[PDB]
Amino acid sequence: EYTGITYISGPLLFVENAKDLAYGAIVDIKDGTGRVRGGQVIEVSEEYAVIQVFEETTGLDLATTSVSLVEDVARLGVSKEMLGRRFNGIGKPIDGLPPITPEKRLPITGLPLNPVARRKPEQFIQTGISTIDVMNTLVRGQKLPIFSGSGLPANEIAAQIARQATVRPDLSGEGEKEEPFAVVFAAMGITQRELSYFIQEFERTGALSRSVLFLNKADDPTIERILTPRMALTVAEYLAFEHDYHVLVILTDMTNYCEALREIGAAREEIPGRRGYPGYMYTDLATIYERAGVVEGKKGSVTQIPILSMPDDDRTHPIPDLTGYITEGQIQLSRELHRKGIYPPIDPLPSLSRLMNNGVGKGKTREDHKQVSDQLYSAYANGVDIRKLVAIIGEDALTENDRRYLQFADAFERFFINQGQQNRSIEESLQIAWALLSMLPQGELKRISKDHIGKYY
Amino acid sequence: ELLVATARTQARGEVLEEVRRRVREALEALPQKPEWPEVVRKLALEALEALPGAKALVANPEDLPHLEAMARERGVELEPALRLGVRAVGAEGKTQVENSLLARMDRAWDAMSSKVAQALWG
Amino acid sequence: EVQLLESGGGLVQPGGSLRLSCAASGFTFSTYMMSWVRQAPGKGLEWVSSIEGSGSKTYYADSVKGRFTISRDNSKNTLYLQMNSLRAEDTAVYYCAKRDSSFGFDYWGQGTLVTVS
Amino acid sequence: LEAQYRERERAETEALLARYRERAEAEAKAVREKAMARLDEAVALVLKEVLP
Repeated sequence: EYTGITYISGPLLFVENAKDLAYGAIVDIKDGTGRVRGGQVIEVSEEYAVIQVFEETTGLDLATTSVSLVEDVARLGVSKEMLGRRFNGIGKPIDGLPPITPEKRLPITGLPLNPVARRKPEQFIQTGISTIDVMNTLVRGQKLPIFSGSGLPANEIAAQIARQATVRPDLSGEGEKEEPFAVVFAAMGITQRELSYFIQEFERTGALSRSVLFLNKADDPTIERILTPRMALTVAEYLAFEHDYHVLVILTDMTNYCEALREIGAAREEIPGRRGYPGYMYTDLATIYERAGVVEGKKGSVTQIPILSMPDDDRTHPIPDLTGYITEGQIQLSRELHRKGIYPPIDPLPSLSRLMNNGVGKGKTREDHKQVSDQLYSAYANGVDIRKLVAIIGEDALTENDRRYLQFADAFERFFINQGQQNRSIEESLQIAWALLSMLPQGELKRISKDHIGKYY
Repeated sequence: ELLVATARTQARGEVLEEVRRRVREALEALPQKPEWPEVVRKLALEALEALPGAKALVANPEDLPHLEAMARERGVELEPALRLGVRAVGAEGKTQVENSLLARMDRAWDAMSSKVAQALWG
Repeated sequence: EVQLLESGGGLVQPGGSLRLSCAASGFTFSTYMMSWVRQAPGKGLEWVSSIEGSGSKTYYADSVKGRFTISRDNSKNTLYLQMNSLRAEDTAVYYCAKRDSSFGFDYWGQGTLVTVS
Repeated sequence: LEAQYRERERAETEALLARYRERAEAEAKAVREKAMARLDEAVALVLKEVLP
């Protein structure tokens, strides 16, 4: 128990008599509040070290300080059976019963997955929202952040994806219902309502005996907002890959993440370099997102669904910045369809998609929405855009042609994008879609083929 | 499935805590078994081989006949009031790396929780 | 019933060597710590040596250190004491403690007499 | 019609739980007894690796 402080302020401490510590090492410590906290040796020094405590200092005298190298690397006990159990960012189960015995004690830092070991997926799922399963096509081993503004809901929409997440039985040409489907959760900062709101929709889901919850609250330390992410994903790696189950991971409150990221950003030595946020931010959002992917030789998968909550509707803001680039195919929510009462309020007009004829829309993914996706785009556009152009050109001025454009706007959006407690299968989507498309005569419907038209007449 | 899982854990706990009970009984009579001189030197060994210089060694005076070899190796032994551990205090300053049995018992589910369980259960 | 049978006693010259054996039955031999205790004629009980269930830990009295080796064969249910560099003060009935629940003497053999002369 | 469907289901979703509770409890006992006769063996394993 090494004594001798030099700097204490926040969850970053410095204490001397050290050089026996390694990068990424579990120590313990003593405080004047008569409690034993944690510490990750994030940085190491000549005769001191930088420690990162797993709790906020609210008391620490300089008479009583301690350091005890527990282990050289830093780890968490992880075992096969831990499904049905709830957890927190510390890593203690919050159930009330003795903590389970590991099989492996895997690092919490994370081991990256080989880009060679993956291969293009092609087995799609029902999200119970039409719009996704047509336009972007949410497949296993793929990310798809759901961008959410501040003053906008984030919770509401998320719940819809959790109780209506389900593989196709052979609508894609196969199922994966033959292997158990399960879900993983981990919240990074939640209040009083968001706590209970999530739990009561998991009883709707009927899953609370086959899910692993790593809930981090805001009454819980602020340092565990960036520990918990990595931590959670290692219990994904263990159960998808090495025990062959298709595990859905759902990460929310990646703005409360970013609060904690900022802290270390400037309070440590390192200087800001991403327009007032850190420059080692990249790595912090790489190590997180890049783990996930269907591996070729494994049956099972980690399907990650990021749910942002980013400050306002800026796009220069750090969060949507890096996140955009990282993910392949994206989904957005706005305030155009949230003034109309349409839950979810997905808007794909500014949104973008990069996988929809890239191993998806072809393959064991149906080709019957292949040309539909391409068509819906330029068709939905004709809509939204001219709603603006009308208020300049005239006040009600629209020509024979443009009249039709705007006619297909109000309609498509209402029917289609209001799902919520309503599930639509691959077939149910396309039928309805084509009947709103009959509002435009042939010549704007060039992109759909001769077959398609009649197909879903 | 949850009422099955929970009940197994409660029983499983009873077995883990019960091995600790048995191991702590051993510890109370550990100086009474004659392997006590072999235990104290290897714990005092690791304390000095590490970072400390061994400017002082602190064990009980009734563990002093069993660590008088190491009185003459490094420093002098003056009490933990345990009779179950050995502090050593470095010359790099305050330092202090303490190898106590209590700590290691306690950490025997904090670093080899797997080993014991496999032998218990499989 | 716990049954313990010492063998290998008798007469040794000073500086000589002897090996005591003790057979065990009536219990699961490998899960128990085992000891040797001796008694000189008309004198008290002196602890000689101890060995863990697995054989991984051994313990010796200061009077016998370097000269005596305790060992066990868990497939044969046999405990051994190898004794080298014998002297007249090692003349005793050697009892086999079989078996120490953790450290104490729960059961005793019938003893084997070693005479060093 | 709802009235006579509900009370059918309810009376099986108690019994089913009840039967599972008797297995649960007994399999709690079945993990105890396997360990408790290989208990001394564990304790030898703990002892050997706390003395360094």
